[PDB]
Amino acid sequence: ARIAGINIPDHKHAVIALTSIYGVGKTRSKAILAAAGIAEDVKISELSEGQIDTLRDEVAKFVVEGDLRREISMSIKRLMDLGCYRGLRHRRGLPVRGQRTKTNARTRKGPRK
Amino acid sequence: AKLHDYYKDEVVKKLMTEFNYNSVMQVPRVEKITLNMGVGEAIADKKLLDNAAADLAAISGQKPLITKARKSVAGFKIRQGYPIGCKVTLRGERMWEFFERLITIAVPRIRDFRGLSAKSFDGRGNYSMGVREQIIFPEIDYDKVDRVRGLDITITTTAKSDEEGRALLAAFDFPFRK
Amino acid sequence: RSLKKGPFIDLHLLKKVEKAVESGDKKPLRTWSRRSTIFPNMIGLTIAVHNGRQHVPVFVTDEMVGHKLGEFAPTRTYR
RNA sequence: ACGACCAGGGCUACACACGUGCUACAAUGGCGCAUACAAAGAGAAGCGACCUCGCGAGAGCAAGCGGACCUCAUAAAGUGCGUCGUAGUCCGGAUUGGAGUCUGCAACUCGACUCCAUGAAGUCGGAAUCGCUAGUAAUCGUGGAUCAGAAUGCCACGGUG
RNA sequence: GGGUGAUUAGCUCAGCUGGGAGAGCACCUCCCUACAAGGAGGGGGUCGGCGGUUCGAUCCCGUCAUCACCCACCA
RNA sequence: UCCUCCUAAAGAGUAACGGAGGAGCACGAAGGUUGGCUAAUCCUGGUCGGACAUCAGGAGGUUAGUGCAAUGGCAUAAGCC
Repeated sequence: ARIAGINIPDHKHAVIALTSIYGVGKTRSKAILAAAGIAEDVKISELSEGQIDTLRDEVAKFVVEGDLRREISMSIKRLMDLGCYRGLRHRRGLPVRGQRTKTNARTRKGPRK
Repeated sequence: AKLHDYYKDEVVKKLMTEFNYNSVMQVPRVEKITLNMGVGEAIADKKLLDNAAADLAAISGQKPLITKARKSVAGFKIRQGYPIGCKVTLRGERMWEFFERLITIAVPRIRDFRGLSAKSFDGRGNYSMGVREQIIFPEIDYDKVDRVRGLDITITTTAKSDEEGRALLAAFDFPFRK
Repeated sequence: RSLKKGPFIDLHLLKKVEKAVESGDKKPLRTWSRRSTIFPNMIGLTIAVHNGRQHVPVFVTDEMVGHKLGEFAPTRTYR
């Protein structure tokens, strides 16, 4: 139990603790289920050491675990100047993509008093 | 204690030889190692924290104690008999029984190295560390409804320069700055 | 790239941009359309961009990339 | 000259209260998988099959038919077998990141679409206001016009009760 | 100068043998028909100042500041 | 009324409706004894810890703790254990 899923429900479906975690969602969860060739319907296969933990290499070509944000957390510091539209909108909590502020902005502005 | 013969080669022996020393006493040694856990948490009802000390007693060479405070200045309205920690330190014989698996061979889930090495060292084992982020590995009675418990380590060495004593760390699962 | 491939410089700007490098002792180029594009390798030149009421002088840096003249530098304060 | 020509700009510039809508708040529901029963229209560098590349938007190669025939074109709700253990959740998806696909002088401001990650609210709505006496209140799916790119509004059509 | 009380929401005021910040009005916003009433929601607190003790003082205790009530006497 | 410091001029004695404060109890443990040990504060490193308790070291060494005001001592530790 918990050989890849980090949560205590160990008798349930192959999405539980195996999606939206450390750079893995449905599409990349399928890609390591495919790497080990195992079964997924109703429950994930009961498995031992040296069977799928050895195959994390077959899904490694993405930002994962300790590397999920590491280098972008330095690259995103590159623009900070107040005259730069991207610099200012990194230096303050603002959308670099641009949005409307007058009407239907209440998620970004948060709750009103 | 069944594992201590490695001390003649795997640690401090190349250091000993690159000064032409003849004794393990001319190079650093471990005075004491401490495995201390925190009890000062104030976010839930204090209900499962002695079984969290039993989870530490599954790897410590001495079982945790009740403990007492020394100050009563705190905003927690405590008496100086208030339990303040766990009191877990190893000297000599059962410290050779700790490195028998822990921080030496216990985890096969090694990481692709990006740079994270031992830090802030100065001249007396001046590096302190807790564990970061979850991967899960087998532990005793761990099918329990409680958050994942680790260990927070402190160590004291007979050193004067920890940068010179860097070979005392060579048998461990963690790296040192080049 | 994503906006129907390669960019285009409006001819009224393309006729006067390498004549600003290389600007002489004469005044910096005035531009009235903020819609005009600049290319990322452009550097070391001063230009004057219209905002609707004023003309704003700007020097082009190595940190300025392929912008429009409304994005590259603040032509109005404005709020 | 507030006339008229000429070029750039403005009409989603922001502060606060909405009128009418909409995905919903979970199980009169989702997730997975198979599957029944349609009308009305559009089609002269059109509609574009079969197949293929690309994670994908889209694009390549070229039949069929100038169109009761071919092509847009796998109706959905419903129906059958598994699953969820009622909790802001396997729910839900504003966000957040890196790069594309398509169009147009024009996409900062101010467009439509996509891939893999990534993430917060929402718990049936205060006084009150509105709809129907039956194919009626409610609800599911397909087209068309304007038109370079862009509607959830407009106009037709079929399903369930 | 002195005695006795007060100090908390804009106003009127609870909480006073040790922490839990609150009620009715008022204001703003909203519902009905023109103005109220009636019914909901919301904003905002050096809880006056300095010390004593205590983990902690709107609270207890001493002492300031500002206001009310009664005094400031013999010649 | 009982206590600390000054008032007080370095003997002894000592005044003031002289100047600053505490006490009205507390602990059978906070007493007895043998044996052992060494705190604060700051900094660096351990955060799942919400001003202050807390783990290791460097600097320091009755500056912390010593039941109370205040005075003074305490490593021989009267300190904590």
